[PDB]
Amino acid sequence: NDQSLRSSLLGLRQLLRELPGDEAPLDALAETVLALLAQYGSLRIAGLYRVRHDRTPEPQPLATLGEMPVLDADDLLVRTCLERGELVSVRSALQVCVPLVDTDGRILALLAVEQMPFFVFNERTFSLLAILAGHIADLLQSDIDAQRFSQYLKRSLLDARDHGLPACLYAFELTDARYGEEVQRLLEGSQRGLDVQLRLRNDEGRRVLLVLLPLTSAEGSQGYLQRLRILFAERFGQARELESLGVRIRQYELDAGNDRQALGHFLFNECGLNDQQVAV
Amino acid sequence: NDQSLRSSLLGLRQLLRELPGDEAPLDALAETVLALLAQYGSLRIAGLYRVRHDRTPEPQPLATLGEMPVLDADDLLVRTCLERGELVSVRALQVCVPLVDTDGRILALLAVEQMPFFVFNERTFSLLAILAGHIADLLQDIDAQRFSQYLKRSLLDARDHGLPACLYAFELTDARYGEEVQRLLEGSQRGLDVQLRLRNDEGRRVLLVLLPLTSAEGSQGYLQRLRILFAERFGQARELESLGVRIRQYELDAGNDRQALGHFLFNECGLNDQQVAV
Amino acid sequence: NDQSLRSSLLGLRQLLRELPGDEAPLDALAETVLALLAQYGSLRIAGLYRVRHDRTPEPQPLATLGEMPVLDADDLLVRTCLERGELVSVRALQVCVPLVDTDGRILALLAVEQMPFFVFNERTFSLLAILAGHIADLLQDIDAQRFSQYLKRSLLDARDHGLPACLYAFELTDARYGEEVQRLLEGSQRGLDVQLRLRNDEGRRVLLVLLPLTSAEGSQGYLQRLRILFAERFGQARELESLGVRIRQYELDAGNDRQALGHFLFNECGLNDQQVAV
Amino acid sequence: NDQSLRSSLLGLRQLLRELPGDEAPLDALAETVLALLAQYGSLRIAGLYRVRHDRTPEPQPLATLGEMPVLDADDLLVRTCLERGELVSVRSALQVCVPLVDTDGRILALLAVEQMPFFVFNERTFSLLAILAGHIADLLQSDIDAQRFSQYLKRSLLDARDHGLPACLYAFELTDARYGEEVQRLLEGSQRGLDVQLRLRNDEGRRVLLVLLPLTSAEGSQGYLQRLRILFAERFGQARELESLGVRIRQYELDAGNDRQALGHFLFNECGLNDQQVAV
Ligand SMILES: [Mg+2]
Ligand SMILES: [Mg+2]
Ligand SMILES: [Mg+2]
Ligand SMILES: [Mg+2]
Ligand SMILES: [Mg+2]
Ligand SMILES: [Mg+2]
Ligand SMILES: [Mg+2]
Ligand SMILES: [Mg+2]
Ligand SMILES: [Mg+2]
Ligand SMILES: [Mg+2]
Ligand SMILES: [Mg+2]
Ligand SMILES: [Mg+2]
Ligand SMILES: [Mg+2]
Ligand SMILES: [Mg+2]
Ligand SMILES: [Mg+2]
Ligand SMILES: [Mg+2]
Ligand SMILES: [Mg+2]
Ligand SMILES: [Mg+2]
Ligand SMILES: [Mg+2]
Ligand SMILES: [Mg+2]
Ligand SMILES: [Mg+2]
Ligand SMILES: [Mg+2]
Ligand SMILES: [Mg+2]
Ligand SMILES: [Mg+2]
Ligand SMILES: [Mg+2]
Ligand SMILES: [Mg+2]
Ligand SMILES: [Mg+2]
Ligand SMILES: [Mg+2]
Ligand SMILES: [Mg+2]
Ligand SMILES: [Mg+2]
Ligand SMILES: [Mg+2]
Ligand SMILES: [Mg+2]
Ligand SMILES: [Mg+2]
Ligand SMILES: [Mg+2]
Ligand SMILES: [Mg+2]
Ligand SMILES: [Mg+2]
Ligand SMILES: [Mg+2]
Ligand SMILES: [Mg+2]
Ligand SMILES: [Mg+2]
Ligand SMILES: [Mg+2]
Repeated sequence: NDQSLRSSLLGLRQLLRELPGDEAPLDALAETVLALLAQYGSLRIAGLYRVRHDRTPEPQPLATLGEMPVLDADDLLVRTCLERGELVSVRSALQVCVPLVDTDGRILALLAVEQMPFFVFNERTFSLLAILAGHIADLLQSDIDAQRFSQYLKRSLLDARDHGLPACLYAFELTDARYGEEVQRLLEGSQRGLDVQLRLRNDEGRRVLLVLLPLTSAEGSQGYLQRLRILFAERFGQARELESLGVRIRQYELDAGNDRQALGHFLFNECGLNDQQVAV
Repeated sequence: NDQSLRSSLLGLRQLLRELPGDEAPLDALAETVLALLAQYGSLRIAGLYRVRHDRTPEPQPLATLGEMPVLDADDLLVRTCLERGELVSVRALQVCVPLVDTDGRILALLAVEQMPFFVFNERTFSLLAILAGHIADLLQDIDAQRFSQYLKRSLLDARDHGLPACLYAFELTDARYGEEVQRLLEGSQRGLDVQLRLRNDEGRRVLLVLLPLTSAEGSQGYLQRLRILFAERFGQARELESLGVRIRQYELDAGNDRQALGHFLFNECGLNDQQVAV
Repeated sequence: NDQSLRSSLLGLRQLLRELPGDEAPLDALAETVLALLAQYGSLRIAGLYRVRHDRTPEPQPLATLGEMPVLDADDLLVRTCLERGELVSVRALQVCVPLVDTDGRILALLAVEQMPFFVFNERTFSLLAILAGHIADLLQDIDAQRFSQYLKRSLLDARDHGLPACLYAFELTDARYGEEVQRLLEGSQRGLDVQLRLRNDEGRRVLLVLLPLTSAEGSQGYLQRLRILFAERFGQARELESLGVRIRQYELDAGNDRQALGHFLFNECGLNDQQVAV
Repeated sequence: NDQSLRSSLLGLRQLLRELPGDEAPLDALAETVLALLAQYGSLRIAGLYRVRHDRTPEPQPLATLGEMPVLDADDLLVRTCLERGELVSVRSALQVCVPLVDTDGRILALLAVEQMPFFVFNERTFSLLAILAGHIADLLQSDIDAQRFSQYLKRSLLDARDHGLPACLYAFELTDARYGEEVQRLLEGSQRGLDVQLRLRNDEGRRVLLVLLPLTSAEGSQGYLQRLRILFAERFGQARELESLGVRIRQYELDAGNDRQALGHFLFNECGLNDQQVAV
């Protein structure tokens, strides 16, 4: 399936890591950020603007696309976007404004779109742009904590709503104290891409590894479980399966149909975790 | 300073490194590869097709976008494309973009049935072809051969598309530091950078470092990283020249005369054509 | 676990790296070289002499310890020493120790007029010769040749003196990680360790790493450093085998049969005798 | 001249840097430390012992040489050595005891010598052993501060007394504000081996670089100044000398004849520094 989004973010994540510490990342990566948003939105004319502490934009663009006019801070789209911290569209001398907002609610920057074609001017594309902008904002703010894990969860919740993209959450319960340490080792070993992991003990005292796969469909997670069973068979041979080593696999999909209510049930009732271990 | 292409390729390289080795890369990444091309061309209807060893396309698509009609392998645009190993446009389909590596093997075919008028131009065709060519390379003396293939790619990017690359040649003249300094230099490598260790005709260590999709100016980040790594090992006070490091730079751009690069590598750096192909 | 010899050589290597290139190394370090030998033999009266291209010693000493008498080049101990290229003792002088590199070129001569009875034995002669041989090397395909010279040294240390060395062969089987992992492995190199990048007969990256004056057991520090560097890049969770790294170990000791090392390099590692000499 | 001592310490310094952080350095390098002391003292029978917080030795040796007898904590040499923190000799069932003592006065370890030959049983060799033991103790305690610099100075003072080895102290005064920044850059560049450097401003407001060459004779420093003039001619050509760029070279030798009294005069009166900049 189409993993261009994860791929784009992994690539950008690598770029950020290669940055010389001299210069704010928003400034260094401005043109790249705008280009990525333009690629995802099929944008024709747009600008990328720093947003100040007072939630107003700096009108001198960090980067522009096409013949972008001077930014008008009185524009209704600009004002509604920055006041509410949400994507806004005419669906104003602009067509859509997308804020780059981190999970703490802080607006780092603003994408103002002057022109984008009718065939991408819709809630599906708007959602993609919003997801990409929020994930970029998260990356810009970055330099196994339960605290951090909870933030990644929050982002995936934001991703999942509306025309938004789902995420998958695995809970590997190590019910057999004999093969517990071993199996946990295999599991952490298998992190790849954007996987995020957290080690906990459930209410039975058993080791539980939570694995969040952001921006991952059911099809994408089925594949994840298969890479896993592959590795399992690499250390332990084909004879034995994960389930034979006392591993209980629980799965929850973050999608449009559910939200924080169902996420808590899964974690606190099905997984035997508590509100103090993971913050929903 | 727009690094989106480099960033897209870096993401792809990571997806590749971390897939199970049971599925051929083209097949596992098809939908992803088509999505990326579609973004670069604002494509609306298109298909991605495997090309066989004999420059014929398999009929059944690896991925499609929009209501893509059945591919007609006898299509004028298709045949001319696969015959030339090059992007062809109508200046039934609108554009064909082959995915061809630096050796000329066609891995796949992008068949475009519909894209908007406002992107139906050479600047856009250029981008599609560059992206296609770098994807093909990702999907495809061993070390010297690899380096020369990548060098060839950057020569294409530059002459065919006006996209820059930067080549550094580091000569290490002090045998007392050469080994260690060489390894430090190598540690400066960014994601898509490629490098080659050599001995020149004076017996000296030479490191060639190619920065694709990078201008002489935009390679200042690379150099800064390099000066940081050195300063960590030897202190911020010690100069690279005191360690016997000579630095030479060569920017790849459509501008150079066609003998310059050969002059730089063979005549200035004292290398030969069993070490690097130009 | 006594690393004093390695530490003495490391200090010498640094003195060398940081002298101005106007003075020949033997001459600038003479007093230092004699002091070190004198320590290893509890020498009381001795001289250090340059040996000419024709295996004759220059009469005037580079350095002396105690009331060293004029050197008689016709001295039985001197001639036999320089003729053999080996340490000779009286079992006018007591011991002659040549400084000879792995190619058999005699750089210098240690002439001992007096040392105590309690150190006049093979165990001591052994140490003097090992020290002398490693100093000579410091004072003296280019990379493959260098590596094979060092390999030869460690074979001498082991067979002539019962001093251990350890050889690791790392084969990188996953092309997706090979380049990066190779560089990480190379970063594990300690002061006097020597290493060589190769491609085996299956086309795979191979890193050979020699740890002189190091036992299989005492090479655990090296491995630990290696596992720390990997854990920094890939996390403490990721296994080297998951990155396609195969590790083989070969301990150099007087014990192996004389065909083992050749079997290990050529037959097990798939290398050839243009890549490594055994 | 004979730089075996500096060489030994540079080598040991490199060994310590190669150590995996897992294990106290005294424990990891014990055999090497004992071997180095044995090499410098021509020792025949000896042991290396940890010294505890209470200034008593742990009788189980970290390392031994020859047929070393059990350590007797009642031995007069052992007791006098540890009580005074100084080398002691019969010049007791032992012949000499050398404490490994850092500049803060802390005894890390003890070298007990059962047998060493008459031809090294003398104050010259005793001094060498003491210097080596103190320098090793300093290295064991290590993980441009004026505070650190002052410690290095103190060690060289300790080194210089009695049958001890001298050190040289350079003070490069940059009298010409035109070529000041440039020349200072060259000077810091030239640190090699055990050089220790400190940047200060003197009482005229001029940049002054202090350079301490530990365990360095006058002959050894003459060579240092020549490496320097060589580098100077590398950046600035042969035409101009250091002195033409406003560099005033002051020199003081730490030797047996002087001590802290003369060191202060040089620093505070000839160099125009003060007691607050460097602590003598
Ligand atoms: Mg993109
Ligand atoms: Mg107004
Ligand atoms: Mg409008
Ligand atoms: Mg619980
Ligand atoms: Mg659901
Ligand atoms: Mg770029
Ligand atoms: Mg990508
Ligand atoms: Mg396959
Ligand atoms: Mg096909
Ligand atoms: Mg499809
Ligand atoms: Mg190397
Ligand atoms: Mg590099
Ligand atoms: Mg790197
Ligand atoms: Mg570019
Ligand atoms: Mg770049
Ligand atoms: Mg950069
Ligand atoms: Mg760099
Ligand atoms: Mg720079
Ligand atoms: Mg060119
Ligand atoms: Mg070639
Ligand atoms: Mg050793
Ligand atoms: Mg030494
Ligand atoms: Mg010379
Ligand atoms: Mg001579
Ligand atoms: Mg002499
Ligand atoms: Mg490399
Ligand atoms: Mg290594
Ligand atoms: Mg290293
Ligand atoms: Mg050894
Ligand atoms: Mg060792
Ligand atoms: Mg070690
Ligand atoms: Mg290591
Ligand atoms: Mg280990
Ligand atoms: Mg052997
Ligand atoms: Mg060879
Ligand atoms: Mg020694
Ligand atoms: Mg008592
Ligand atoms: Mg006694
Ligand atoms: Mg002052
Ligand atoms: Mg004096």
